[PDB]
Amino acid sequence: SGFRKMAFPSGKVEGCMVQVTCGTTTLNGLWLDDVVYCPRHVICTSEDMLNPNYEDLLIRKSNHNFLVQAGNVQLRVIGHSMQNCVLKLKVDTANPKTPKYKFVRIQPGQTFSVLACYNGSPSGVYQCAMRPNFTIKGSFLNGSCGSVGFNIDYDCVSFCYMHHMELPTGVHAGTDLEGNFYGPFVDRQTAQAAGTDTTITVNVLAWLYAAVINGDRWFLNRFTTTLNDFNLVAMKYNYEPLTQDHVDILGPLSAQTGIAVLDMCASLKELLQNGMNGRTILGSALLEDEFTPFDVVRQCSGVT
Amino acid sequence: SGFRKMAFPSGKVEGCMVQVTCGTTTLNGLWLDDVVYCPRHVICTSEDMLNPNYEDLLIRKSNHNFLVQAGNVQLRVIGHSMQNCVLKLKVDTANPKTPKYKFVRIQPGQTFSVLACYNGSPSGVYQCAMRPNFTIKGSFLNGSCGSVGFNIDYDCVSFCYMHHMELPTGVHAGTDLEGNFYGPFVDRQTAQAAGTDTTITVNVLAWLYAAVINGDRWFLNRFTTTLNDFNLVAMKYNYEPLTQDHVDILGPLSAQTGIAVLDMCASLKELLQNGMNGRTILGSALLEDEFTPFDVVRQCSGVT
Ligand SMILES: COC(=O)c1ccc(S(N)(=O)=O)cc1
Ligand SMILES: COC(=O)c1ccc(S(N)(=O)=O)cc1
Repeated sequence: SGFRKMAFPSGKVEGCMVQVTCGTTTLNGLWLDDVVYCPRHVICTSEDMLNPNYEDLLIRKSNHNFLVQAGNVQLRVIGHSMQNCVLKLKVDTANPKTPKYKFVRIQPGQTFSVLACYNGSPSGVYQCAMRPNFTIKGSFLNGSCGSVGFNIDYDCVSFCYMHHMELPTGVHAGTDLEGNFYGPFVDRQTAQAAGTDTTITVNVLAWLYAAVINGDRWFLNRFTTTLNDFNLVAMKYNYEPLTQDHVDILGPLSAQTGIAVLDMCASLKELLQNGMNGRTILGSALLEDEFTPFDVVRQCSGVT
Repeated sequence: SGFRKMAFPSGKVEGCMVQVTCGTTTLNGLWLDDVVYCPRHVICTSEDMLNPNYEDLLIRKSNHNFLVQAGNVQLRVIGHSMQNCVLKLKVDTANPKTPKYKFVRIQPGQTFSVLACYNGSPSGVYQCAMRPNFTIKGSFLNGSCGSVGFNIDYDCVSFCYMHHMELPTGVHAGTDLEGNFYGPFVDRQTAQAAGTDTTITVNVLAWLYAAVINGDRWFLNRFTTTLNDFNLVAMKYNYEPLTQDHVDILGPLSAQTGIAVLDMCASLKELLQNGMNGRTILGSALLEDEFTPFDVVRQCSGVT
């Protein structure tokens, strides 16, 4: 019992973290096999950052200009290329700690673990969600760029995020490991406003199921609702519309708890309309939306 | 920028996690050098658990009755002893992944990372606090016992917690790595009520500093207070009394932010008396008390 914002164990990812220095800029790189992946803004000089021409900047750069340090051993760089907003640095040595991995571009509302790193050294791990507006609410200081988001399925690390920038509003933007930004964000120092940060309805509902399972039931009501009635309320409260796919994904929590998805929807509706009235749910005074149905099932069943 | 409930990277601890089976009971063990540490309740049969005589139960047990599995390789057990509520199993092989470590018994209000494990396999990592009542609010299913709490200082893992039991109220109790319970808890299936769960005042104040640093300032007021005036308010709201030691420990946050500790105290007092009025602080609708001053400094400076 008990429910926690849990991250994946970070060990498999810790052994992939390196430091990349180009000129005077140091950030984090991810070493998988004989490739080190990092943000292409490593080639930027603080003054290039207004509108960098990365193609023009990269012409000036040779294999030997990319200093790759894995702990206190230097990697020989034998090739470099730009794929979208990441650099791939071919090194002469395959990372001996390369776990089984995949690159996956995640959907908004999906959750992952961030290993926040500085100079290729891990500082901490936390659980995040890709916000509906393709930002994440992270914890990233100067030098944290190249820190990666991942999921683990038994022994396979799915890399989904590389950290690139902080928006003027102090939310975070980044790419998948093919270097495509989540959202409309570009790797340049300019006005980038995020869109409306909507609540991930299916994740709130999953977290309400997690609460019921863990004994927090005060919010279960005598009401039900329909997908259309519910979504009228979602719309008003900047909640993502709920689909039958969402309902289906909640099926195992529904089944375990014997609370119909639409009944739980009706409990959420009352919570949105009436607030918490100074009560808490799983020690939170607001509706948590950074647990997926899969996260609830995983944590409420002991998957390793 | 951004502030997250961050855990230590868990890799150093992942390589210490083993499975311990005695009879039909399996739980987690911690392998450091040639010793595996686990809860002594591994020797209990579901029926011993009402009032086990661990000395009498342990007489029936031989080195070969303790099955220690590290991944899918078995460790030879060459000695066993009970220290308080843990078993130490001497094995014939030193863990080759033994990090630098210490056993430390933490103070209430102190924070640590839990690597939650099942059958010696890590499932997740989260950040906890030793509550003032010597419980932790964890996430532990059947088979999670022997999961450990730790801090990391550069390269040295300080082990502070081994998980032992869930109280009837679904909070968690456990020992240090010398097998002494935090609090008055015993490893037996009986009525164990925790005391009053007070709020860790110094940690709330640290988190208010973290908020100001990160741009969340709405709660900064025109008031100050005294240690004695403040503690009158703390007492009423089941907040731990604040001492000059607490004030001293907040000194660097005071200095960085230029907000006197007692002024921040006066902001907290108003928050306790007036509530949040539906506002949030670092995305929380209640006062967070599971960041220490050291955690705020660490996260707000990039320590690895
Ligand atoms: C490569 O440069 C960038 O990608 C970048 C973007 C945004 C900002 S910020 N915090 O001024 O908005 C700073 C740097
Ligand atoms: C070794 O046995 C125990 O330490 C123990 C303590 C408490 C409980 S519980 N959840 O019934 O209160 C169950 C088992």
